[PDB]
Amino acid sequence: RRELSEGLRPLHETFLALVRLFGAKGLATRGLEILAAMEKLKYDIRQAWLVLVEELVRSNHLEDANKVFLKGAEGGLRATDEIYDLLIEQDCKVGDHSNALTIAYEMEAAGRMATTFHFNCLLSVQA
Amino acid sequence: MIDRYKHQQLRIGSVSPQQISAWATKILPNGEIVGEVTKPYTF
Amino acid sequence: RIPFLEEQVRKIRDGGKLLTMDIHRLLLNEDNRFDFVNEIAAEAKQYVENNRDEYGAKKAILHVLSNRMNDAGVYRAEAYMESDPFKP
Amino acid sequence: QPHDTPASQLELADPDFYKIGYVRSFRAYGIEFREGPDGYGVFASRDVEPLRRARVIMEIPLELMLTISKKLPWMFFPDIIPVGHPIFDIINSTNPETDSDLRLACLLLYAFDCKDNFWQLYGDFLPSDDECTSFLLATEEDLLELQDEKLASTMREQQQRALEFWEKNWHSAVPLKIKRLARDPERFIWAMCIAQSRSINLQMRIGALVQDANLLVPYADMMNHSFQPNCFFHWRFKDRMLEVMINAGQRIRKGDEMTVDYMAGQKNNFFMQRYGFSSPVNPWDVIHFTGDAKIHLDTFLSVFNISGLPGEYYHNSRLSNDGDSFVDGAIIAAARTLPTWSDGDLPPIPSLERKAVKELQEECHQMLAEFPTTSDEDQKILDSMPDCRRTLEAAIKYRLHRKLLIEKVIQALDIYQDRILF
Repeated sequence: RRELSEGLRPLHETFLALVRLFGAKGLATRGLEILAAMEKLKYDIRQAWLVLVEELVRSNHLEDANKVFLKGAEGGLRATDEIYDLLIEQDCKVGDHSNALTIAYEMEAAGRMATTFHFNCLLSVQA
Repeated sequence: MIDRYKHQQLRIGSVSPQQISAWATKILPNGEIVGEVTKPYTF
Repeated sequence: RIPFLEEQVRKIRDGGKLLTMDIHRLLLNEDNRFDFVNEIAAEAKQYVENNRDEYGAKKAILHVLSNRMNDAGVYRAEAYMESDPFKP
Repeated sequence: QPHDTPASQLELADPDFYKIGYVRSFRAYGIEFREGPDGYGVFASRDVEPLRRARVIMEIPLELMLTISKKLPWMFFPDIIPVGHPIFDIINSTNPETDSDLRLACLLLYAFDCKDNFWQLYGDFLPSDDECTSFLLATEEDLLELQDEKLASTMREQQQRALEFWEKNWHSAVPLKIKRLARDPERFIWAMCIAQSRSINLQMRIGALVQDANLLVPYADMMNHSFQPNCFFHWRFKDRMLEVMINAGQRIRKGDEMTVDYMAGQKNNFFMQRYGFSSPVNPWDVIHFTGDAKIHLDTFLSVFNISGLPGEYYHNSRLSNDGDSFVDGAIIAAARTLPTWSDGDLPPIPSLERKAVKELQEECHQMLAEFPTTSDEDQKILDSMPDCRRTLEAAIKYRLHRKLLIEKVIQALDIYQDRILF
């Protein structure tokens, strides 16, 4: 707020660190406002969104991570293959089949087709 | 390509003398049990 | 260049044979002819949900097909509607 | 007054170039082919506003191009080689993995000796042995002038391999069917140069067979190269026609140069090896540094407005456009090749980066002095010869582009060291 009050737009690294800190603490609702502030400053919110979802997953916050991922995927933002694999693996290890299947559908719609690993995770939850 | 995975299972079976009551027995304001036909003439 | 060929061209443009060619041309890029129908139906539903009365000239399906043909470099009428100026 | 456009400097091509194709099932929508000193090119003749879907500008049928599969069973989908012809023994006696241009060259030589074929009429528009920019048709003087030992060695080895193949297959006891194809050893070299500088690898589907093949397609090799392309090749299996379609969303105005991508994501050396082309704005050319000094990556990307994942770096204009006109492919390639370090969110220290930038600059200076010449001397040599050989022109442009890339890296390091302290 101090930096913004003087009419100076912050840098990308500052916003990235803020998003990482909000994701590590589990405060998912306080990261979407930072993403919107980056969007209104004509930035790109792809890498920041990926860092947010990764830090939410690594901080034992799965439901909010899946919510943020589904909210960002509907806006036309694709993700890396490693996040696609990590989300599915974690949601199948916990026992969540709905979010895993939704992420798999979004992955196949973005262009990357499912491999044996994915199907195998889904079968684990199904069996 | 993952399919849509639609699942519909139509099951058939022989009814039980207890489940048959779940169709015709209905509630009433006074509370008397109704659902039985006891008169031969209908009109 | 046949000189006496404008009559059948006007007949094609008026009777409505342009749509029969446009459908066959659009079915040349799609593998399944069912996913194309589903996509056109979804686009028409999305276009008629926004503006009910302003679905196009007369209908929405013809409007969607005209929009799809105009984005490929082929000038087509709005929803394939061309009234006869010689109607007293 | 005439409108000043990049396409207005060139003149309209011969109408026969399009007439020989229009008699077949070839169409060209909203495009105008224009010939200049460098060669033919494809330009636009209609303002294409940002479209929701792709728009087709070329429709090239299958019966107008050559095709050889990449797998072991060599299937030529346009069947032009009858069974029993001894050219299939030359095509088949090749390694299925390392040499694919030999088979295309042999097929082109055979198509040049077959009636009612499109390539007997299209061969008049292909570059001759004097206007070709490939390095196979070069001399030892130009190869030594390149000032690159590895590239010269590879080109000499490739020329030797071509000559050895021609000497082993076109011997004296060969029947006349094969001898009339390439009588002189220069014809086979020119055929290999055309097959190597105009081939397109694309997965095509006919009927029920889906395979990947190497095809020489006419009217599509005229598309120039650009690392920010405007069009791409698409295969239509319902009519067996190849399409060149503009990207969805990109705005094309009249007089623009329609370009596609040749070997997307390759170094500037392979371009000179295959196509004989060099560009100074290549976002993938690698500069090798032996020093251990490490610059900061995130600050370097933030100062130059290079926003994006390490796989896709773009300059964000809406952050800064006029302020950052320096941001081209050169600074992107620098940021990709510079030795960088990043440890979490630790902020950089100005002293460490100020000590690393001078080491990087002195390394660039010591690697730039290794060349016998300088930048201004080559810049004067390139325009001192008005009409010289194409190979020498390509070599001097390659050297000039390397030196300009080094200078751009040095200037970018200076801008970073003087703008990190706002």
